[PDB]
Amino acid sequence: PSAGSHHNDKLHFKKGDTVIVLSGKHKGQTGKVLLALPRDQKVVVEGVNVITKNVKPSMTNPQGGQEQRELALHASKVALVDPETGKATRVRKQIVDGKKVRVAVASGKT
Amino acid sequence: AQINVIGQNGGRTIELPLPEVNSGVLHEVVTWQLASRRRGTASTRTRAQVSKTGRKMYGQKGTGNARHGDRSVPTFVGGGVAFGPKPRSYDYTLPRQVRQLGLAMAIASRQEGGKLVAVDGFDIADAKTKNFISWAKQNGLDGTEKVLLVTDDENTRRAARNVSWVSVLPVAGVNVYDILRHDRLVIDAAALEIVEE
Amino acid sequence: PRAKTGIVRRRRHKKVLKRAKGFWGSRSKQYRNAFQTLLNAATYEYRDRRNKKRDFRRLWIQRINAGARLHGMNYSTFINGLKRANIDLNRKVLADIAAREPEAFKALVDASRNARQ
Amino acid sequence: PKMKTHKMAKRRIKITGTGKVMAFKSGKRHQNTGKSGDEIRGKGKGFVLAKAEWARMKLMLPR
Amino acid sequence: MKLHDLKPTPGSRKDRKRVGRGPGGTDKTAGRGHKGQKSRSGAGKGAFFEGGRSRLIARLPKRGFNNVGTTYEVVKLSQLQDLEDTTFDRDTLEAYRLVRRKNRPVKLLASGEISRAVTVHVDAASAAAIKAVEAAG
RNA sequence: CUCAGAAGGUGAGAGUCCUGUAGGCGAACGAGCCUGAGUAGGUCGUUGUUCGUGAAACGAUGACUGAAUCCGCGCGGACCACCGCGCAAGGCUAAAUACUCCCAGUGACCGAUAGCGCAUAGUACCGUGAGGGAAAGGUGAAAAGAACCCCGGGAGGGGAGUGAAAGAGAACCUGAAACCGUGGACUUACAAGCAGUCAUGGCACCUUAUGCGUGUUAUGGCGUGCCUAUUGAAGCAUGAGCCGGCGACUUAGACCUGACGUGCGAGCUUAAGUUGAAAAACGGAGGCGGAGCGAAAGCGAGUCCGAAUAG
RNA sequence: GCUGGAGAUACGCUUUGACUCGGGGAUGUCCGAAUGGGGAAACCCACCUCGUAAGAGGUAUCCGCAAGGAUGGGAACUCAGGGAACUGAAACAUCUCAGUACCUGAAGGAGAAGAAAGAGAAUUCGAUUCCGUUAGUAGCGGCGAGCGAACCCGGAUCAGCCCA
Ligand SMILES: [Mg+2]
Ligand SMILES: [Mg+2]
Ligand SMILES: [Mg+2]
Ligand SMILES: [Mg+2]
Ligand SMILES: [Mg+2]
Ligand SMILES: [Mg+2]
Ligand SMILES: [Mg+2]
Ligand SMILES: [Mg+2]
Ligand SMILES: [Mg+2]
Ligand SMILES: [Mg+2]
Ligand SMILES: [Mg+2]
Ligand SMILES: [Mg+2]
Ligand SMILES: [Mg+2]
Ligand SMILES: [Mg+2]
Ligand SMILES: [Mg+2]
Ligand SMILES: [Mg+2]
Ligand SMILES: [Mg+2]
Ligand SMILES: [Mg+2]
Ligand SMILES: [Mg+2]
Ligand SMILES: [Mg+2]
Ligand SMILES: [Mg+2]
Ligand SMILES: [Mg+2]
Ligand SMILES: [Mg+2]
Ligand SMILES: [Mg+2]
Ligand SMILES: [Mg+2]
Ligand SMILES: [Mg+2]
Ligand SMILES: [Mg+2]
Ligand SMILES: [Mg+2]
Ligand SMILES: [Mg+2]
Ligand SMILES: [Mg+2]
Ligand SMILES: [Mg+2]
Ligand SMILES: [Mg+2]
Ligand SMILES: [Mg+2]
Ligand SMILES: [Mg+2]
Ligand SMILES: [Mg+2]
Ligand SMILES: [Mg+2]
Ligand SMILES: [Mg+2]
Ligand SMILES: [Mg+2]
Ligand SMILES: [Mg+2]
Ligand SMILES: [Mg+2]
Ligand SMILES: [Mg+2]
Ligand SMILES: [Mg+2]
Ligand SMILES: [Mg+2]
Ligand SMILES: [Mg+2]
Ligand SMILES: [Mg+2]
Ligand SMILES: [Mg+2]
Ligand SMILES: [Mg+2]
Ligand SMILES: [Mg+2]
Ligand SMILES: [Mg+2]
Repeated sequence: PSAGSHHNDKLHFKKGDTVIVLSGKHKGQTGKVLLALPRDQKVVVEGVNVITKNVKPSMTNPQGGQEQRELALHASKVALVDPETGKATRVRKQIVDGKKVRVAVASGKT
Repeated sequence: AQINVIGQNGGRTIELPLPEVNSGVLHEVVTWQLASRRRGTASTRTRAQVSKTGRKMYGQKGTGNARHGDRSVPTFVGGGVAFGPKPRSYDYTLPRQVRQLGLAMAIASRQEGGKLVAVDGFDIADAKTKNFISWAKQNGLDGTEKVLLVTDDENTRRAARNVSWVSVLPVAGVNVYDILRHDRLVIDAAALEIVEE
Repeated sequence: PRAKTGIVRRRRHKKVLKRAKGFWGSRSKQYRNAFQTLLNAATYEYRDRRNKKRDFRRLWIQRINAGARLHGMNYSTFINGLKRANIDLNRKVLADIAAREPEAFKALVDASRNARQ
Repeated sequence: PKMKTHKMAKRRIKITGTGKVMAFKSGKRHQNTGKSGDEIRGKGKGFVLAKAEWARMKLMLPR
Repeated sequence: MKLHDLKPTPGSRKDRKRVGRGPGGTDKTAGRGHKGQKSRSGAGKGAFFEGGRSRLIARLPKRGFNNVGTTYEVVKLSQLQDLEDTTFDRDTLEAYRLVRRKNRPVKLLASGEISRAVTVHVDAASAAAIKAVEAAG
């Protein structure tokens, strides 16, 4: 059945990080990474929004409503930023948290 | 019968046979060349004898149906194929004199318009491709024509990034197909005319 | 490589079915019966292309001696007498149309009656 | 492959140069002695007519 | 050159007989005439009275010499024709057999050719032109 | 930019957005005087090897028998002598060889009647059993998978809303044909019919299209389905309900013999394999011309019969 | 980040490094060579020792004193004992299909074979195997249908060692 993501199941960003869409609608928009889904390659962000009319199941709501909620994307929001736009990024060095590498583009860290 | 390029010079001469490229000589060499590489990988299970199906379905006579006897046959959906492809060879030994004659006509047909001879080395800094692009641009190799290259030093080929450019071979890798496939031929001037025998 | 029938059969078939047009019943909607009808239609076509010329010959003849008998002649007689008169060589088509313009066919009748006395 | 039929070997065929087929002379070959002197003498030709093609394919190399 | 403009020599390539395939040529029966002509073929040098049935006169063995007509031998211009194992002659059927010179034409000249055997008259025409021939001894 | 243009992914086709052997690094600790007796030999029955009892050697044996040992013993295709090659009756032995359950890469292979039987199932189903044995794919880029409203018990539908699109709505890509229907044009209730074809009139429409047709129709002429099999088929002789898809002159081998074409040309070419493969080169073992006549010896532009004359 | 396919809500786990990946250990009911005994496979019945019981361990035959080894399984391949007919011969006995199919035994990642009482006609070679070639040659044959070598020569690979 088609198989899942081919990106070696590797997300290019954490759930913490700020990020910007670089394609489709919402290109240029930015937000925090509210949900990362590496194996399915999917990214929750406060950018994309969608009005999900959950079907009324009277589950405390006899008549149903229409919630406004953000609908996830994938490796099309671009990674972290720093000179105010998306960037390719590189593994760095040790810090006072010396067990860690950070990131940079043509610049500093994230 | 043709000259040289940068690393040195030469004024080189050698006899060139009349090309029968559009003639069957070059056409035969190309066809033998493509056919020689064929993978013969056609195995259909087609023969009635490997379809994996039974014995003798019903009554030879008097059932009111059609006649058939087993379910493994080309008339049956699901059965075998008559005359399906099988794995096989395609390769053959084209006569040797025609091999060398073809390759010579190949070189020749290129001397009649635009062949080029790399004179005992090009200057390419380290192995960087960018300096190959500069070198070829200064030898008139625009960005346009698809070009073939033959040499022996590792580095000069290690600017072998075909970019609509730079199909690459060493010595003895030459073949009628690969040169006839490209426009200009940047033949390596050295053994390019070290005469045989 | 496989090379299944794909597009080809349907296209020949549609060519026949479009030749069918107003063919009654299956003759115009099922392929095999349309094809077979067109075999016999070939027969009829070529032979009628011949026949139509016998047909119009017959019709002009009918009209010509109808006019010839309007004046007391007949096709045998009128055609021969015209033939005897410095060979007129009007076609049988053309003699009919002069059976739509009576005053002339009349004089042709008097002329044939001449070269015959 | 394409073996030649060994029955044709020492059997009255042979291949003349120029491609013609040999044969021997048969009738009254053995078991007959009220046959005339020339008749017993009459064996040894092998020119033989419209059979040749098959006799040839009987022997690939002239064994 | 123009790989699209490669052209096979006209002639040479010729199309296969596609057999079944229409009353445009070689229709129902596939060039076979309505017959006791049916798949599983069987016979090639046989009818039933056979008539390749004439009698046989039989020897088993044979042995024969490699042939060297002196005509080519004499116009050679390089005389004293003792062959190294490789050169000129025996390319067909070389090393498996012995040599024998024979009196095919002449040109007259001196020449000492050392074949393994020879015709009586090659000695006639060789020694007549002051020319030894060394049959192996 | 490029030692990195292999490839996939991403709202349609990305060298530089993602994942990436071009290159580079990498583990706790994990794989790699003697020398063979119930023997050799033999007779009977048999058999392997090109070995069909053939002049049948030799090996191998089932029954019975049964030796020598270095001036010794086995063999050289009945057998003998000479000449020549070996040392049985004790054992072990890598590698070049075969195969594909399994794994990786590749393809003038397939792509949903194809391809394995299976886009997965030896399942459902059939058989007491051994055993046999299916078909079956597709919303959208993203569920944003349709809250709410209407007719209906529901099913189903019509709106609204999401979406580029609902001409994608879960009986969810395209969506042919047979087959069933609705509406409209032209038409048919005195008529005999392989259903068409030619001809002409009428009516209707004008986007490869106003002499031009196109569709339909009335009347006239003409007219014995198709295929197979046959002396001879409309045949009351075979076959077929209809449409769609599957469906039959191929592949092989240094085989043979012809035609055409190409390279060399009195000469022409390699095979197994070796080395290199983003490609080929090498490799004369061998094969074919080159001399024929004969049963064969053999002789040889000659050769056979035969005591020289004849073929 | 995870909380298997699963597209499901709830309980949660995880910088003390989860999850996933590479490697080892440990647990591993009952049946199955099955093997304590029986048995209609996954079940029914015991006995011996240790143990507070709960629980743990032993209990088949065949080689061995003993260590230890064998039972079974495995696509195709290998060797071996056994071994068809259809079919061709335009009928059919010899012959062919063919030592093919199939059964059975033994084994391994291969096996087989192997170190001249030979091949063979040069007083040449020098274990075995496999490929090319000789060659449809030499031969075999109701001398019918048909079956069919080897030596030389070219290559892959190449060792010979122990006994009475
Ligand atoms: Mg019926
Ligand atoms: Mg199939
Ligand atoms: Mg006429
Ligand atoms: Mg062979
Ligand atoms: Mg002869
Ligand atoms: Mg034709
Ligand atoms: Mg027939
Ligand atoms: Mg058959
Ligand atoms: Mg761009
Ligand atoms: Mg014995
Ligand atoms: Mg015996
Ligand atoms: Mg016999
Ligand atoms: Mg003897
Ligand atoms: Mg014996
Ligand atoms: Mg002897
Ligand atoms: Mg001994
Ligand atoms: Mg395809
Ligand atoms: Mg299928
Ligand atoms: Mg289907
Ligand atoms: Mg049942
Ligand atoms: Mg059952
Ligand atoms: Mg989907
Ligand atoms: Mg409702
Ligand atoms: Mg509803
Ligand atoms: Mg709709
Ligand atoms: Mg649709
Ligand atoms: Mg449906
Ligand atoms: Mg519905
Ligand atoms: Mg529904
Ligand atoms: Mg789509
Ligand atoms: Mg659809
Ligand atoms: Mg109505
Ligand atoms: Mg209607
Ligand atoms: Mg009426
Ligand atoms: Mg009518
Ligand atoms: Mg009859
Ligand atoms: Mg009739
Ligand atoms: Mg009837
Ligand atoms: Mg009928
Ligand atoms: Mg019927
Ligand atoms: Mg050959
Ligand atoms: Mg999931
Ligand atoms: Mg038990
Ligand atoms: Mg036990
Ligand atoms: Mg038991
Ligand atoms: Mg028979
Ligand atoms: Mg077995
Ligand atoms: Mg076993
Ligand atoms: Mg050898």
